[PDB]
Amino acid sequence: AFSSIQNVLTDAPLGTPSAMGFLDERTEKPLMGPSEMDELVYAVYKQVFGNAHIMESERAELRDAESLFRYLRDVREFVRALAKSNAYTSRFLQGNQQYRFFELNFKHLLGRGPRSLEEMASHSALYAEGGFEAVIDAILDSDEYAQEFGSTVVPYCRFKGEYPTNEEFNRMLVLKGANSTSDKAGKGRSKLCYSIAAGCSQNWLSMSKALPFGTEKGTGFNLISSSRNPAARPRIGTKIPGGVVFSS
Amino acid sequence: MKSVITTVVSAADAAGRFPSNSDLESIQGNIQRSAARLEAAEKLAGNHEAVVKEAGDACFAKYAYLKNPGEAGENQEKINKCYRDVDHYMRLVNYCLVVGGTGPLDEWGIAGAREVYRTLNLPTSAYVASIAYTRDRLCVPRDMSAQAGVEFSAYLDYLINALS
Amino acid sequence: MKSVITTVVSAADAAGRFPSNSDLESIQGNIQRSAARLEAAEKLAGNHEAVVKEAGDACFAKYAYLKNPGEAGENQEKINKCYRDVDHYMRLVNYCLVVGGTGPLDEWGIAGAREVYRTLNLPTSAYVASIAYTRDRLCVPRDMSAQAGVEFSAYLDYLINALS
Amino acid sequence: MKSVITTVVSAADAAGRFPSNSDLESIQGNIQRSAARLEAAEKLAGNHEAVVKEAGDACFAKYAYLKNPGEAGENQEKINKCYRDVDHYMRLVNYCLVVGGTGPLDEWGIAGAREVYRTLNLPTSAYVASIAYTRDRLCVPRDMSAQAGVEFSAYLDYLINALS
Amino acid sequence: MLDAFSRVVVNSDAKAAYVGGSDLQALKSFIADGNKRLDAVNSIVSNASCMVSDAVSGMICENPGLISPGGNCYTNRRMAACLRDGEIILRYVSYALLAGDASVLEDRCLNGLKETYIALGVPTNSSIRAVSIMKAQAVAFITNTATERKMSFAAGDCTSLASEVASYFDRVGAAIS
Amino acid sequence: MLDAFSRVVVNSDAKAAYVGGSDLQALKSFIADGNKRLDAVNSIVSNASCMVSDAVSGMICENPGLISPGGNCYTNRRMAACLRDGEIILRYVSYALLAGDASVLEDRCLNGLKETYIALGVPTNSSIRAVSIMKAQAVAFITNTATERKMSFAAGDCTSLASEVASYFDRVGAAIS
Amino acid sequence: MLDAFSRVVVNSDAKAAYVGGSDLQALKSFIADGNKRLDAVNSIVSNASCMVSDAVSGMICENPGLISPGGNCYTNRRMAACLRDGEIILRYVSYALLAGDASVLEDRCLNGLKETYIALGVPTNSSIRAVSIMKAQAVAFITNTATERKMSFAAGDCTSLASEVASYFDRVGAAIS
Ligand SMILES: *C(=C)C1=C(C)[C@@H](Cc2[nH]c(/C=C3N=C(/C=C4\NC(=O)[C@H](C)[C@H]4CC)C(C)=C\3CCC(=O)O)c(CCC(=O)O)c2C)NC1=O
Ligand SMILES: *C(=C)C1=C(C)[C@@H](Cc2[nH]c(/C=C3N=C(/C=C4\NC(=O)[C@H](C)[C@H]4CC)C(C)=C\3CCC(=O)O)c(CCC(=O)O)c2C)NC1=O
Ligand SMILES: *[C@H](C)[C@H]1/C(=C/C2=NC(=C\c3[nH]c(C[C@H]4NC(=O)C(C=C)=C4C)c(C)c3CCC(=O)O)/C(CCC(=O)O)=C2C)NC(=O)[C@@H]1C
Ligand SMILES: *[C@H](C)[C@H]1/C(=C/C2=NC(=C\c3[nH]c(C[C@H]4NC(=O)C(C=C)=C4C)c(C)c3CCC(=O)O)/C(CCC(=O)O)=C2C)NC(=O)[C@@H]1C
Ligand SMILES: C=CC1=C(C)[C@@H](Cc2[nH]c(/C=C3N=C(/C=C4\NC(=O)[C@H](C)[C@H]4CC)C(C)=C\3CCC(=O)O)c(CCC(=O)O)c2C)NC1=O
Ligand SMILES: C=CC1=C(C)[C@@H](Cc2[nH]c(/C=C3N=C(/C=C4\NC(=O)[C@H](C)[C@H]4CC)C(C)=C\3CCC(=O)O)c(CCC(=O)O)c2C)NC1=O
Ligand SMILES: C=CC1=C(C)[C@@H](Cc2[nH]c(/C=C3N=C(/C=C4\NC(=O)[C@H](C)[C@H]4CC)C(C)=C\3CCC(=O)O)c(CCC(=O)O)c2C)NC1=O
Ligand SMILES: C=CC1=C(C)[C@@H](Cc2[nH]c(/C=C3N=C(/C=C4\NC(=O)[C@H](C)[C@H]4CC)C(C)=C\3CCC(=O)O)c(CCC(=O)O)c2C)NC1=O
Ligand SMILES: C=CC1=C(C)[C@@H](Cc2[nH]c(/C=C3N=C(/C=C4\NC(=O)[C@H](C)[C@H]4CC)C(C)=C\3CCC(=O)O)c(CCC(=O)O)c2C)NC1=O
Ligand SMILES: C=CC1=C(C)[C@@H](Cc2[nH]c(/C=C3N=C(/C=C4\NC(=O)[C@H](C)[C@H]4CC)C(C)=C\3CCC(=O)O)c(CCC(=O)O)c2C)NC1=O
Ligand SMILES: C=CC1=C(C)[C@@H](Cc2[nH]c(/C=C3N=C(/C=C4\NC(=O)[C@H](C)[C@H]4CC)C(C)=C\3CCC(=O)O)c(CCC(=O)O)c2C)NC1=O
Ligand SMILES: C=CC1=C(C)[C@@H](Cc2[nH]c(/C=C3N=C(/C=C4\NC(=O)[C@H](C)[C@H]4CC)C(C)=C\3CCC(=O)O)c(CCC(=O)O)c2C)NC1=O
Ligand SMILES: C=CC1=C(C)[C@@H](Cc2[nH]c(/C=C3N=C(/C=C4\NC(=O)[C@H](C)[C@H]4CC)C(C)=C\3CCC(=O)O)c(CCC(=O)O)c2C)NC1=O
Ligand SMILES: C=CC1=C(C)[C@@H](Cc2[nH]c(/C=C3N=C(/C=C4\NC(=O)[C@H](C)[C@H]4CC)C(C)=C\3CCC(=O)O)c(CCC(=O)O)c2C)NC1=O
Repeated sequence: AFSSIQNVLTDAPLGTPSAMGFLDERTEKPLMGPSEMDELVYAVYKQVFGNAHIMESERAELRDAESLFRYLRDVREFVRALAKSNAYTSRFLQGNQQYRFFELNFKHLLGRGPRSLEEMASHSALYAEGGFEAVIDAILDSDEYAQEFGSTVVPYCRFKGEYPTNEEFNRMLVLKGANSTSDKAGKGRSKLCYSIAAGCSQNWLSMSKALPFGTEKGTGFNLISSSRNPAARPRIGTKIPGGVVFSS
Repeated sequence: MKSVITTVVSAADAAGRFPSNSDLESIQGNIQRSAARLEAAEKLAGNHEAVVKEAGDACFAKYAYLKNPGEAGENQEKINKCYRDVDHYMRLVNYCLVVGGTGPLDEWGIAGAREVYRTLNLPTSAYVASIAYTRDRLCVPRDMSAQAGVEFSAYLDYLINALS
Repeated sequence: MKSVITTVVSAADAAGRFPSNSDLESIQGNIQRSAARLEAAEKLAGNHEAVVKEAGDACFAKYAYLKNPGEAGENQEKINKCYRDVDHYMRLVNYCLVVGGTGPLDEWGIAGAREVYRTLNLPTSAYVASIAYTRDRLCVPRDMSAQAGVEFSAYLDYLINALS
Repeated sequence: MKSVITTVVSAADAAGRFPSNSDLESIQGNIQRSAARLEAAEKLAGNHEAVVKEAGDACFAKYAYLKNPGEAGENQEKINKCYRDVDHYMRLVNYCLVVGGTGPLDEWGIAGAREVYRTLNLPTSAYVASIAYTRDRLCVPRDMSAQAGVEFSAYLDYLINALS
Repeated sequence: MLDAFSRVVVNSDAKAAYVGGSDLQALKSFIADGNKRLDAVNSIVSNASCMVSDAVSGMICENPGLISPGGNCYTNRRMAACLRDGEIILRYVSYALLAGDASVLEDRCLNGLKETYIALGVPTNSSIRAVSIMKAQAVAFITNTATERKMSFAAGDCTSLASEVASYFDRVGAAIS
Repeated sequence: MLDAFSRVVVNSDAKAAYVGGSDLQALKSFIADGNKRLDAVNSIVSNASCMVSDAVSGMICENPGLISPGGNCYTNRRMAACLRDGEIILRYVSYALLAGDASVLEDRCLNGLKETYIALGVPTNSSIRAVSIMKAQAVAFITNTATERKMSFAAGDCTSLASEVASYFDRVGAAIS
Repeated sequence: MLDAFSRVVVNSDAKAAYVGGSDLQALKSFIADGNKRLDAVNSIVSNASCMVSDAVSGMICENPGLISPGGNCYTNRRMAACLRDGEIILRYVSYALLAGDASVLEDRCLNGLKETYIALGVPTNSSIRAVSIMKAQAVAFITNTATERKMSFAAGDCTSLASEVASYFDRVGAAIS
C-alpha cells in the first residue's frame, strides 16, 4: 500500500470536510455553503453516471435526491438514491447484458474491478432472489465500501498499490477509460465478459490508454504477442561453480 | 418509450418475476381504450396540414413583435421553419396517441427542448400559444366522438404543461 | 462564495495540507487588483438609482408588448416589481465586485433563476436586454479608470451569459 | 504538478465552469512574484556544485558514525551516492522555484521517500541536517535580493518539514 | 497535467539539467505578455454561449441532412447532446490557452474521443466544420476583428496568441479525424 | 464559508444596504497589511511540524499520567492520533488567519468536537494545555520573538496579527471546554 | 484455492473415484515432513525484509540504468512501489510453500500480472533478476547455507523443500516473461 501514483500523478479525492460534525449537537455539518455543494453534486453526477451527458429535462427528476443531500450531508445515501432512479437504470440496465450491469456497478460505486468469477456469481444469485435493488444495497452497505470511501467522499477509482489480485488492477483500468469516454460505446457486450469467465487478462493498449499522465505508458512491449502461454515449460538454469543446474 | 406495456414489462424485470395477472390487467385496459384513442388517429393524420395552418398564424398574430428585426421571425424561411417546428409537435402527438403513453413526446420533442429554445432564443410562450390554440380549436361532436377529444386534449396539454 | 481565497483554502482542505506559497500567490494577485476592482464598486454603489432608471425603461421600450393584458407588465406595481428585480441584480454585481469572484451572483441571483422565470412566465430576453443596455451604456475612460470598466463589464456579461 | 494555475483550472474543471476573474487574479499574483522567485533560479543553477559540496560534508561531520562498518557510508561510492542523492533535492528545489508551487518536489522526491529511506536503512536525520545546513548558510544581502531568500528558504523548509 | 513552466522543467529533467538563465528567455517573455493572455481569455469566455450557438447553427447551415430523420442531430435530445459538445470542446481549448500548453487538451478531452464518436455514429466531417467555425471566431475575438462586439483593450498585437489558439483548435480537429 | 470581504457583504445584506464608501475603510485597511498577513502565514506554516511535536511533548511534560497505562495517550496508536489532531487544529487556525475570518473554524473543525472528545474519553484540560502551548508558540513566531529560528522580515509591527491569531486559538480553546 | 490435500481430492473427483489407500502415501509422506515445512517457512519469513532489500539493491547493482532519469525505478515513488512488488511476490510464494501447492500463486498473483507490467512499462528482465536473487537466497535460508544468519534447526535434509520453493519461484519468473 504505497499508491506510487495516487496522490502525485492524480488529484486528491473530493467530498465533505469531515465526519466530526455528524455528531450533531447544534448542526449536522459545517454549512459548506451552496457554492461548494453544487460542485460536490456535479462531481457525484460525473461519477455515479460516469459522463452520461444528462440533459436538464433528465436532471429535473433528480431534484428530490439532491434536495435531501444538501440538507443531510451523507454522500453514501445520495448515491443510494441515485442508483435506484430511472436515470440510472434506463442507462445501465435497459439495453445491456447482465454482467455488463454488474461490472458497471463496480466502476461506479466501488471504483475497482471484479476480482473473480465467484464475485460475479454471488451478485447473480443476489439479483435473482428478488431484485436489483438488493445488488446496490449489498454493494453500498458493504464492508469494502466502508473501508474505502465511507460517508464522506465521492467513490473514486483509487490506485491502491497493494491489490488483492493483479487482475483486479487490469480490470479497473479497462472499465475506467480516458476522460471523454462514456459507458454506451458498446451496445451492452461487457468488456470483461470473456476475460472473467476464462481467467485471462485484457488488452495492454486499452489499459495503457486509461493511465494518468507521465507514467511511461505503453512502452516496454516486446514485438511478439502479449498473452502468456499457460502450457509453456521453459528451462532456466542457475549458475554454479561447476556448472548450471536446472532446479525445476 | 413510456407505454402501458413498457411500464408493466419493466416492473416485472426489476422485480425479476414472470408477468402476473395484475400485469395482464393493464393490457386489458389498453384493449378497451385503443378504439377511442385511435379514432383521433384518423383525424390528426388526414387533417394535419390545416391545423398547423391555423396554429402557426395564430402564434404569429398573438405575438406580432417576433417578426421584427433581431427576433426569431425576421426573414421568410425562419417562418417556414417555425411552421415545420410545430408540424413536428403535431407528428409527435399523433405518435403518442398511437403508442398509448407519452413515450414519443417526452424523448423526441420534450427531452432537451430547453437548451435549444434558450440558446437559439426561441420564446416558449410562442409554442404554448400555438398549442393552446388547437387545444380549444377542437369541439368534440363534429370533429371526433366524445372520448377521442378528451384524450387528444389530454396529450396536448401534457406538452403545454411540459413547456411551461 | 466563489472567491480567490475560498478556492485555494478549499483546495488545501481537500488535499489535507497547509497553505503553501502557491496558495499565497493568489492572494497576492488580489492585493494588486482590488484597487482597480474596488473603484467600480464605489461608482456603482453611489450611482445605482440612475442606472436602474435607464435600464428598466430600455427593457420596456425594446419589448413594448410586455405591458399588454396577460403579459408580465400588465398593471402598475408589476412594473415597480420589475424595476426592483433589476435593482437586485445591480446589488449583486456590486457584491461580486467586492468579493472578487462570482460568489454572490451565482448563488443569490443565478441559482434557481430558471424556475422562477419560467413558471411565473418572465421572459429572460427582457432581463438580458436591460443588462446589455448597461453593458454598453458605460464609457470606460470618463465613468471610471480604464481597468474598472473592464472588470465591471466582465461581471455584467457573466450573468448575461448565465441567463442566456 | 501543484502550481498556481493547476489549482485554479482544476477547481474550474471540478465545478464545470469557465475561468472567472477570481481565477485570473491568481495568475496575476504569479505575474508579480515570478521576478523575485526566478532571481534565485540562476543562484541555484550556476552555484549548485558548491552547495552540495558544503552540504554533504556537513551531513557527514554532524553524524560521523555513518561511515562505520554496517552503516550507510561504509565504502566510497556510497558516499558518492549520498552526494548525488542531495544533488537530486537541490535539482528539485530549483524546479519548484520555477513552477511556482511544490509540484515537482512532492511527487518526485517526497512521494514514497518513506519506505526507500527505511528499507535501505537511510536515516532521515542525515538528510534534514544537510538541508538545514543550507537553509542558514544563506545570507540576505550577499546571496540574492531580499525576497528571493525568503522564498528559497520557504521551499527548503518545506521538505525539511515533510522529511521530519 | 502540465503548463508552460512545467513544460521546460520536464524537458530539462530528461537531461538532468538545471533550469539556467539560457532557458529563461522563453518563460520571461511568456511572463511579458501575461496581461495579454488574460485580456484574451476573458474576451473568449465572455462570448462562450454565442460562439457555440453560432457554431452548431453554422454546421447545420450547409449540412441540412443532419436535421433530417435518421440524421445524427435529428431530435431535440441529439441537438442537446451535440450542443453540449460545442461548449465542452471550447472549455478545454480555453483551459489550454490559459495554461499556455495543450497538455490538458490531449489528456482530458481528446483522449479516446475519435473512438467514442465512431461507436456512437457521430459524423466526423460535420464536427470538424463545427470546430473550424469556432476556430475562426476565436481568432475574430482575440484580434478584436468581430463585426460587432466592440471590446475595449490595450493597443498592441495579439497575433501570437491568435496563432496559439488556432494551433490548439488544430489538434482538436486532427484528434477526431 | 466566509472571509473578511464576505463578512461585510452578509452584514450589509441583512440591511439590504449597498456596500458604500463608509464601510470600505475596514477592508481597504485589511488590504494595506496584506503583505503582512502573507509574511505571517508562511512563518507559521514553515514551522508546522516542530510546533506540534513541541506541543504534545509539552502536554506530556506536566501531565505524566497520560503516558501511564490507562492513560488516554498510552500506546503508540494514541501517540499517533493525538499527534494528528495537532496538525488539524493548527491547519484550521492557519486557514482562519489566512482568510481573516474564523467562519471556517467552528463549522468545519470545531463543530461537534466537544461531543466527539466526550464520547472518546479524551481529557479536555490536557488538550486545552496543548492548544495553549501552540498559541504561545504562534505569537512567538509571528512577532519574531522565538529564541532561535531567526526569520528575515520587513521591519514594522505585526502585533495586530498576533492578537488576531491569539483570538482564533481562543475559540478553539473555548469550543471544547 | 487449493492445497496438497485438496489437490488429490479434485484429481480423484475427475474420475469419480474414492480416495483410497493407494493414493495416501503421497499425503501421509506429506505429513511426515510437516514439521520440516514449518521449520522452513518461519526461517524464510523471519528474514523477509532483508531478503527484499537485498534483492532490489542487487537488481540495481548490475543495471544502473534503472536509477537514471527516465529509468523505471528513477524517483522515490518508484523505488517505493518496486519495493512493494518484492514483498507481494515473496508473500505469495511463502503462502504457496506453506500450502504445498501453487494454486494460490497464478490465480491471486501471476494471473494478469504480465499485462499490468506491460501497460505500466515495467522492464521484465530486471524484475526476473530480482526474482532470481530472491530465489537463490530462499534456498540459502532453507538449507541453512547463508554465510551469516545461523539458525538452529534439527539435523536432516530439507533439499526437497528447497527444490519445491525453487519451482514456485520458477513459475513467478515464467509468468511475467
Ligand atoms: C448558415 C448558413 C449560417 C449561420 C447559422 C451563421 C453562423 C455563422 N456565423 C459565422 C460568423 C460569425 N459569427 C460570429 C459570432 C458572434 N457574433 C456576435 O456578435 C456574438 C458575440 C457571436 C455569437 C452571436 C461573428 C462575430 C462572425 C463574423 C466572422 C467572425 O469570425 O468574426 C460563420 C462563419 C464561420 C467563420 O468562418 O467565422 C457561420 C457559419 N452564418 C451562416 O452562414
Ligand atoms: C550489487 C552489485 C550487489 C548488492 C546490492 C548485493 C545484493 C546481493 N546479495 C546477494 C547475496 C546474499 N544476500 C543474502 C541476504 C542476507 N544476508 C543476511 O544475513 C540477511 C539475513 C539477508 C539480507 C541482508 C545472503 C545470505 C547472500 C549470500 C548468498 C545467499 O543466497 O546466501 C546477491 C547474489 C544473489 C544470489 O545469487 O544469491 C546479491 C546481488 N550483492 C551485490 O553483488
Ligand atoms: C478477444 C481475445 C476477447 C475480446 C476482446 C475485445 N475486443 C473488443 C473490441 C474490438 N476488437 C476489435 C478487433 C477485432 N474485431 C474485429 O471485428 C476485427 C476485424 C474485422 C478485429 C481485428 C475491434 C475492431 C473492436 C471494436 C468493435 C467491437 O466491439 O468488436 C472488446 C470491447 C472493448 C474494446 O474496445 O476493446 C473486447 C472485450 N472480447 C472477447 O470476448 C474475447 C475474450
Ligand atoms: C520493482 C522491483 C519493479 C517495479 C515496480 C513498480 N510497480 C509499480 C506499480 C504497480 N505494480 C503493480 C503490481 C503489484 N500490485 C499488486 O497488487 C500485485 C500482486 C497482488 C503486484 C505484483 C501494480 C498493480 C501497480 C499499479 C498499482 C497502482 O499504483 O495503481 C510502479 C509505479 C511506477 C510509476 O508509475 O511511477 C513501479 C516502479 N518497477 C520496476 O522497474 C521494477 C522491475
Ligand atoms: C417528499 C416531499 C418533500 C418536500 C415537501 C420538500 C420539503 C423540503 N423543502 C426544502 C427546502 C426549502 N423549502 C422551501 C419552501 C418554502 N419556504 C417557504 O417559505 C414556503 C412556505 C415554502 C414554499 C411554498 C424553501 C424556500 C427552501 C430552501 C430555503 C433555503 O435554505 O435557501 C428541503 C431541503 C432539501 C435540501 O435542499 O436539501 C426539503 C426536504 N422536499 C421533499 O422531498
Ligand atoms: C439474463 C440472462 C442470463 C442467463 C441465460 C444466464 C447465463 C449464465 N449462466 C451462468 C452459469 C452457468 N450456466 C450453466 C448452464 C448450463 N450449463 C449447461 O451445460 C447447460 C447447457 C445449461 C443448463 C441448461 C451452468 C451449469 C453454470 C455454472 C457452471 C459452473 O461454473 O459450475 C452464468 C455465470 C453467472 C455467474 O455464476 O457468475 C451466466 C451469466 N445468466 C443470466 O443472467
Ligand atoms: C384532427 C383535428 C382537427 C380539428 C381540431 C379540427 C380543426 C379544424 N376546423 C376546421 C374548420 C371548421 N371547424 C368548424 C367547427 C366548429 N366551429 C365552431 O364554431 C364550433 C365550435 C365547432 C363545431 C364542431 C367550422 C364551422 C369550420 C369552418 C369554419 C372554420 O374554419 O372554423 C378546419 C379546416 C378543415 C376542416 O373543416 O376540418 C380544421 C383543420 N379539424 C380537424 O381535423
Ligand atoms: C456605477 C457605474 C456607472 C456607469 C458606467 C455610468 C453609466 C452612465 N452614463 C451615463 C451618461 C453618459 N455616459 C457616457 C459614456 C459614454 N457615452 C458614449 O457615447 C460612450 C460609448 C461612453 C464613453 C464615452 C456619456 C458620454 C454620457 C452623457 C450622456 C450621454 O452620452 O448619453 C448615465 C446616465 C446619467 C448620466 O448622464 O450620467 C449612466 C447611468 N454611470 C454610473 O454610475
Ligand atoms: C469531456 C469531454 C467530453 C466531450 C467532448 C463529449 C463527447 C461526447 N459526446 C456524446 C454524445 C453526443 N455528441 C453529439 C454531438 C454531435 N454529434 C453530431 O452529429 C454533431 C457533429 C455534434 C454536435 C456539434 C451527439 C449528437 C451525441 C449524442 C448521440 C446519441 O444520441 O447517441 C457523448 C456520449 C453521449 C451521452 O452519454 O449522452 C460523449 C462522451 N462529452 C464528454 O464527456
Ligand atoms: C485579472 C484579469 C486580468 C486581465 C483581463 C488583464 C487586463 C489587462 N490587459 C493589459 C494589457 C494589454 N492588453 C493588450 C491586448 C490588446 N490590446 C489590443 O489593442 C488588442 C486588441 C488586444 C490583444 C489581445 C495589450 C496589447 C496590452 C499592453 C501590453 C501588455 O500589457 O503586455 C493590462 C496591463 C495594462 C493595462 O492595464 O491595460 C491589464 C491589467 N490583466 C489581468 O490581470
Ligand atoms: C517539561 C516539558 C517541556 C517540553 C517538552 C518542552 C516543550 C515546550 N517548549 C516550549 C517553548 C518553545 N517551543 C518553541 C518551538 C520551537 N523552537 C524552535 O526552534 C522550533 C522552530 C520549534 C519546535 C522545535 C519555541 C521557539 C519556544 C520558546 C517560547 C516561544 O517561543 O513560544 C514550551 C512553553 C510553551 C509556551 O508557553 O510557549 C513547552 C511546554 N518545554 C518543556 O518545558
Ligand atoms: C476535523 C477535525 C478533526 C479532529 C480534531 C480529530 C478528532 C478526533 N480524534 C479522534 C481519536 C483520538 N484522538 C485522540 C487525541 C487525543 N487524546 C488525548 O488524550 C489528547 C488530548 C489528544 C491528542 C493531543 C486519541 C488519543 C484518539 C484515539 C484513542 C483510541 O481510541 O485509541 C477521532 C476518532 C476518529 C476515528 O479514529 O474514527 C476524531 C474524529 N478528527 C478530525 O477529523
Ligand atoms: C506570496 C507570498 C508573499 C509573502 C511572504 C509576502 C512577502 C512580503 N512581506 C512584505 C512586507 C512586510 N512584512 C512585514 C512583516 C514584518 N516585518 C517585521 O519586522 C516583523 C517581524 C514582521 C511582522 C509579521 C512588514 C512590517 C512589511 C512592510 C509593511 C507592508 O508591506 O505592509 C512585502 C512587501 C515589501 C517587501 O517586499 O518586504 C512582501 C512582498 N507577500 C507575499 O505576496
Ligand atoms: C508451530 C511452529 C512449528 C515449527 C517451526 C516446527 C518446529 C519443528 N521442527 C522439527 C523438526 C525438524 N526440522 C528439521 C529441519 C532441518 N533440520 C536441519 O538440520 C535443516 C537445516 C533443516 C531443514 C529445513 C528436521 C530435519 C527435523 C526432524 C525431522 C522431522 O521432524 O520431520 C520439529 C519436530 C522435532 C523437533 O522438535 O525438532 C518441530 C516441532 N514445527 C512446528 O509445529
